[PDB]
Amino acid sequence: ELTLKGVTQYYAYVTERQKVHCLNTLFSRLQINQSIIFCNSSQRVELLAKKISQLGYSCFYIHAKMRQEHRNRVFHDFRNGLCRNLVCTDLFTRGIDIQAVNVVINFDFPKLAETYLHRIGRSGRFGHLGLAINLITYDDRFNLKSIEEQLGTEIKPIPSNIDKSLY
Amino acid sequence: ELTLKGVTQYYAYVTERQKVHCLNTLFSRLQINQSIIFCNSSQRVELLAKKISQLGYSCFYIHAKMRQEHRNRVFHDFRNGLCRNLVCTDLFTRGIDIQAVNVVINFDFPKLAETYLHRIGRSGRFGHLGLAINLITYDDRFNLKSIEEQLGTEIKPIPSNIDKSLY
Amino acid sequence: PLGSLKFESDFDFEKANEKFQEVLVDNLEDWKKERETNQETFG
Amino acid sequence: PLGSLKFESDFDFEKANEKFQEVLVDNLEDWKKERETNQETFG
Repeated sequence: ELTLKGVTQYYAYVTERQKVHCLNTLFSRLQINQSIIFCNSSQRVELLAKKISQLGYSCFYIHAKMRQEHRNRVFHDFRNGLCRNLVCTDLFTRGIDIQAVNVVINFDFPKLAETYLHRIGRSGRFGHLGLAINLITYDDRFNLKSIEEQLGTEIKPIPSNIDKSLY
Repeated sequence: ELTLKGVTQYYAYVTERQKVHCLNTLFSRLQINQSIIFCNSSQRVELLAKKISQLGYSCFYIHAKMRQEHRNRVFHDFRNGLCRNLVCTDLFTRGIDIQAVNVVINFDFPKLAETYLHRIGRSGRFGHLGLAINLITYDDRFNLKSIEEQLGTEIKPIPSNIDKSLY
Repeated sequence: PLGSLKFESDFDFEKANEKFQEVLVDNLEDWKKERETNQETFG
Repeated sequence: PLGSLKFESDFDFEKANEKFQEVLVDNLEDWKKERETNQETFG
C-alpha cells in the first residue's frame, strides 16, 4: 500500500482569490525540481495551466477528458523532464514514483483521505524526500483535520523558511 | 501563397557537435518570446527536446510518429503558450501563424526550397516580424545558396548583436 | 495570446496561519457555484 | 532522470562566419550515417 514516510506536509490558509498568488509565491520561494499540482476538475486544471504559463512558468496538464494515449505520452514526457510542472486531476491508482518531484501542491484540497493518500503517498519504505503543500480554504477546515486524523499524520502550518534538507 | 516579408533570416556555420552549443547560445543571447525549432527526423526531434530540457529550457515536440489527436492538442497548448519552445518536423502544409513565435530555428537545414518556405514563410502581406536562423553545416553550404537563390531572398551571416526591432 | 501576469508583493503565510487560528477559535465558541468559484480563482 | 547540462563559454559566431568564408574560398580553387550524425549531435 501507500505511506507518507518521507513527505513533509504543510498547509496554507487561503481564499479562492488568493490561490494563484499563493502558488506563485510558492514557485518563487521554494526550491522545486519538479512539481505536481492537483485540482478538483479538468476545467480548473486547464485554467491553472494557463495561469501558471502567464506567471512565467512552463506547464504540463492532464485530466480525464483526454485521449489515454495523449495522457500517457504527456506523462512520459513529464517524467523525462521536458517541463518541470504538471497539473492534473485524480487519475493515479498507484502512488507517484518520480524522484525529481520534490514538491506536490494540492491546489484544491480533497474531501476523502483516500484521495489525499493517492496524491501524496509513496510505495515502499524508501521514498525520496518530498513536500506536500495543501491550499486550505474555509470550507476545507474540517476536512483538513479529519484527513490528518484518519491517516495518523500531521499537517503543520507552512513556515516562512522551509528546511532545504526536507526536499 | 507564402512570402518572407517580415522574416529576417540569418545563418550560422556549425558542425553537428556544435549544434546544441549554438542553440543554447541563441537561447541565452536572443530575446525569444516563443520559438519553433525544425529537425529532419522524429528521432532527432525527441533527442533535441531532451537536450533543450537539460539546458534548463522547457520544451514541446511533435512529429509524424504520433497520434494526430495528441499532436493537435500539443499544438493547441503551444499556441496558448503553456511552453515557449516547440520542436517539430515538416508537417505544416500552411504557413505558421502565431504572433508570439518571433524566432524560428532550422536546427537541420532542409534541401528543398519548398520545405524552407513552409517552415519560414508567412500568409498575407502583414505578417509579424520574425527571425529565421539556419544552422548550416559543410554538407549544407550549396543548398544554402541554392535555396537563397530560388526564393529571391538573402540569408546573411548572423551578427553578434541583432537589432531588437526585427523580432 | 499570452499575457504576462506579475504579483507586486508576496503571499503572507504568517498572516494566513494567524487568520486560520482565529477562524478555529471563533468557530469553537451546482454549475452556478462551480462557475462562481472559478471566477473567484481565475478571474 | 533529468541531467543538468551547461556550456562554459559561448558559441563564437564571428569565428564561424570566418570559417565559412574560408571554406567557400577554398572550395572555389543509411542508418549507419544517421546514427553517426546523431552520436555527433547528441553524444
